[PDB]
Amino acid sequence: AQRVTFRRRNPYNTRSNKIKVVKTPGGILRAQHVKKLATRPKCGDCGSALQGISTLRPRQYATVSKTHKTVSRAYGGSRCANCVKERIIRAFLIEEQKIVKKVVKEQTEAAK
Amino acid sequence: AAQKSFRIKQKMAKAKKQNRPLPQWIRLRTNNTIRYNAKRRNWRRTKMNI
Amino acid sequence: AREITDIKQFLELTRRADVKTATVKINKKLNKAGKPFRQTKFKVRGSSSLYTLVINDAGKAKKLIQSLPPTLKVNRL
Amino acid sequence: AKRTKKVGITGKYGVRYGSSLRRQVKKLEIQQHARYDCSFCGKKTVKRGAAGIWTCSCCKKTVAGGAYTVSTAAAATVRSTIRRLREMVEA
Amino acid sequence: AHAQSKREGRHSGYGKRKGTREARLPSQVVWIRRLRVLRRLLAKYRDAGKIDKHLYHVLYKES
Amino acid sequence: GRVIRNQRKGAGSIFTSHTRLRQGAAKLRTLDYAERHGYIRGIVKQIVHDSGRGAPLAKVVFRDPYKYRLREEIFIANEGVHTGQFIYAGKKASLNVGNVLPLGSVPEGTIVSNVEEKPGDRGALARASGNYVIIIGHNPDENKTRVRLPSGAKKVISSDARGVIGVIAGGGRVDKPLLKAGRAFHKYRLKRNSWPKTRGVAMNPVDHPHGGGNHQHIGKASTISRGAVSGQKAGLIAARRTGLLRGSQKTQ
RNA sequence: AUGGUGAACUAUGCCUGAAUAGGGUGAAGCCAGAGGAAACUCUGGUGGAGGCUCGUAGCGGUUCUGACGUGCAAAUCGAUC
RNA sequence: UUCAAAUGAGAACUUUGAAGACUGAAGUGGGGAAAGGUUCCACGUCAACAGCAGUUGGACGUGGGUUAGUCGAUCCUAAGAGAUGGGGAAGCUCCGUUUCAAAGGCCUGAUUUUAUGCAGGCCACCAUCGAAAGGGAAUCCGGUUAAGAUUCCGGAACCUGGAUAUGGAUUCUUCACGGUAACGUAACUGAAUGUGGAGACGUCGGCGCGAGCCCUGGGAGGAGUUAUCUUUUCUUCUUAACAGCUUAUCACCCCGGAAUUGGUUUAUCCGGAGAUGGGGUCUUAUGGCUGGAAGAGGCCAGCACCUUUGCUGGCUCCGGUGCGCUUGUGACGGCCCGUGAAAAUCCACAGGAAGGAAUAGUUUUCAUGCCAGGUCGUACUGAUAACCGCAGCAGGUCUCCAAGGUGAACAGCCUCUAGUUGAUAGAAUAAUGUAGAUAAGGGAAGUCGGCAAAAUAGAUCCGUAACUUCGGGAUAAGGAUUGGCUCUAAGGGUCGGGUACGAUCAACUUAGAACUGGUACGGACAAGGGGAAUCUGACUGUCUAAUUAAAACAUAGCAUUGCGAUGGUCAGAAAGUGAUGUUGACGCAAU
Ligand SMILES: [Zn+2]
Ligand SMILES: [Zn+2]
Repeated sequence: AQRVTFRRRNPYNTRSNKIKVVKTPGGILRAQHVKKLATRPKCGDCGSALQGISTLRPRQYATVSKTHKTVSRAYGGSRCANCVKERIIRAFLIEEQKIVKKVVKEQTEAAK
Repeated sequence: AAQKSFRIKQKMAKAKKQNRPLPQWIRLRTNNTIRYNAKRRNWRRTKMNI
Repeated sequence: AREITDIKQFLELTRRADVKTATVKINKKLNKAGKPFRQTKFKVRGSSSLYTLVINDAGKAKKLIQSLPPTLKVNRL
Repeated sequence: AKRTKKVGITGKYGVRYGSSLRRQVKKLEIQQHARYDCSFCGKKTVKRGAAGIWTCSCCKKTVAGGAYTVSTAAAATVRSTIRRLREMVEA
Repeated sequence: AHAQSKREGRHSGYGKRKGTREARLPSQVVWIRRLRVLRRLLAKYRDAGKIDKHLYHVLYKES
Repeated sequence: GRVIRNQRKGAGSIFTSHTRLRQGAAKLRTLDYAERHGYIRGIVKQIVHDSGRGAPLAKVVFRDPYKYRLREEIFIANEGVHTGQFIYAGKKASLNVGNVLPLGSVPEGTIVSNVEEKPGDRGALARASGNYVIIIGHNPDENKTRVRLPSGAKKVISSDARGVIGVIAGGGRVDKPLLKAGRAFHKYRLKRNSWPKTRGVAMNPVDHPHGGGNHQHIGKASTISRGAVSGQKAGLIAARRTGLLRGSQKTQ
């Protein structure tokens, strides 16, 4: 049973010193250093992992093209579709009730 | 150590070049009293404190 | 590093003005149970990537080898 | 089956700390770990974190509350009192 | 050879037993096996139509 | 003799507060034109734990009147407030829980919290779990307002001093037996190094005035003057009475 | 007494990291069944709590008032804990 | 530890070979952090040193040796340190780090007088230091040296920064299309300003998936054993970073409409705020196929080579299994008066500034192509001889990997890989010792005292008192059983139903019966003595490092005291100074 070393100079089992044991074409086991796993991007409103978007570390989003980082709505890689729906509904309905408040106030104040 | 500063390494090199015995011809000179190198600095006996 | 499936694309890759070298690797494999056929791999070394084309048929292989450009330095194995 | 006669949740402390203390703790820890009804969604999904904070599993609403129960008697009195004062001003 | 004998049923008595029943095989493991079994049988029957969803529900909770 | 524990607390090297995980200072919004002529609306986004504080905090978000941005503020949560709730702050705001009004604008009997000693300090009184002040009268001349604090003291404050309506959440906290030294440890390792406490009677005379003896005793009256000086103040300081409290206190 | 040097040991706090076999007991919650006029109770399971427990690594350092006691050691060795 | 040989003047100790042994994957193995500093490697060599020896050496002497765009420092900020402005102080200097400061820059035009001013608009914060374990752009394989390697060679990739052109896409519906939708596509303008996310985070428990390891079958090879038996025992049969296609729970969409309530987890949560169901979308940890890449590496055969050192051929295949071990990961659950870092940095969105159509202009977030990637570190040990302990000291000193069997087990015992075989030796077996043991009969009479030692000991079954805070006591006490062999029974998966059951595959656990043995069987190892009672401290915990671990300290609980900020307690030589206080009576301080 082949045993394995850290291939780097840090000897401590830290979060950034993670080690996968991997067989090689020379037939030996070797440590392979693992980068930290990536978190999914989240909606500003609901906090859920929003879909369509890629899970990368931050400076890789610069390497990657834009179809990986956005979907084709307003508020694409920022907000969930149901959150967007809520705020559209809310906008339209409140902007209607604003008109209604205006005319109600007019019809009340112009009574005298 | 092994992940050093250059300052530490610079001093270690001077100590490597200082750790040699006398040239022989210096014993042959006129009005010579230097028989041996007193300031030897082996790594077991005496640490140089950087 | 990148596999290519289309011979048209492969021929442009050969005539891409930065491809100087190439190599032709012959292999020995078998067709799903029974008999050993003869596989061919045309590999062209661009600047960034090695493009390789897998051809399972020696006829297409023979036509393609003659269809290579003349200036390209070919290493047959 | 019923496993303890009277200690209930405070059997995790076993024989330690005294019966009166374990009893006070029992009374409060039940409320602490209970599920309550959401004023907003009408479901029974309100659990606490982090004393004074009561989250609904569904509906994601978070209410400021008591430490081991959602509403204290004082705050109940306060909302009723403030309602009465507001109505005393405008009604 | 000793493995083949233990397979046949040898060297498994009270004298060759130094750990507990739970240590050797936890009752939680045994439970999980049992209930996964019953659970997937019920599911396959409900899918095949050999049993309706109401009996499925009753038997799920009994299991 | 030697310098004692209570003395060197003031140097405060290892007696500083532990402030890493604190979300911030709980402060009311700066008293400005809107909040002293009308009202400004804000949204409660988060209700969040604050380490070393049994009371929860509310992250309220307001708009800046003068620049297009969102200015975020950290309130102490009144009991009953919730995420997605609108918080109205100012002179002409309605009497609802979570709203920030002046104590002149509120009526008598009103229950408030995080109430300014004087206008602009952004909250001083009734800030811990379960606490509130009561308003028990106005003096509209000279714009003052008389209030009961949670200690029982009556105070007189400016009517322009703001206070948030309702009681601060986290109440009932001190009803529960903490019940074990480890829980007291974890309490205080997020506040400061005030725990565990050794007794003067248990230590030597260099280390404390109560120290020494072939028995564990104090030897002198533990009641010690207000005019005592540092190193001599290690009992019941300026104690006007001592003993078990009997009968009606808060005599008036 | 004047002026200075030290927290590489140790004391305490903070910040940032790491380490911690296998077993026993078997708390809340949940399921079924039985009983009861009701209130509610019983039984069997599940579940896996605890500044719980046996016991490794480890951390300490009880007793032998053992070894040693011009030592391996200016505080160690061994067993027992 | 032994034998022989070689070396040499000389061999208990050097080298090689042959044996015998050990450490026994919480290692005498392989790596590293601190620290050391050349101890690394070679050659030569023994005066001293290695508490005997010495031909040997971490010694002596002479030399060689450390190669980086991708590893790290470098950068960020943490706790915190610390300038400036200002203020204190006779002063050395102190406070304080956003402040009672006129504390600057990003772009635009202007343009071919404009150098960089000027017509403008934008912003408000305001040093710097601080982590070879936290955050962080990017590399892998094979080979190579006496000694270096993720650094060299070969091959195959990626990031950043900058230059740039071609193709592609796009437009006269000038800044794209498809999909009901979730969303998709190789592209598919977009400043100031703003919003958001990632960075970015507890611990335990069990379940699931994956990787490697373990175990195992068939076959192609090699080795061993072969008086007899053994289709046998050991061994090789591997595949990187990266790229493309494809693949998952959770989550979401559409249809549809639920009570005879259903779905569903090991764990009971979910559904008219819209279930089950039918059909889809997504994340791509992970896995599969291809490329890389078999021309590599590995195992063999044949041919040769006074040499360089080779040449030529083959094989490198197909599976299975699981409460397995290690590790990662996902979804969940439990716990808290504890709810478990920040910043650099990157992206997205909102917004609609500005600019722009075809006789060619925009895109340098698509593809390809061009150039460059600095400085310092890099050998070795890492510990009973490379560090600290005056020393080659049984002491101390942070971490990674981690095989088979027994067995609950990372225990103990044995073994494979790997590494050691070092610790002054020989001869004898007096007393006294140190360490280990055994003892008739008695049995605590011993001693201050059962100190020491013995006895018990695992597991299964039975059985279990007083007292009790009802939780415990409790492994209470106290008893039985346990081997080997041959059998029996029970406990499952995947496929099939012309709209009651069959075929096929594979685990261990449990119970029982015969039989058998000089009545032995947790056969070594491992492994509680128990009971009745008192004093005392509630408990867990802590301390006199090197004579005192306790009844002392602490603790939860209880009580008192002061204080509403012109404040209480405390600090400071002073201060435009400070801790409590990122505080506010359910708080802080003092007992
Ligand atoms: Zn959302
Ligand atoms: Zn709700």
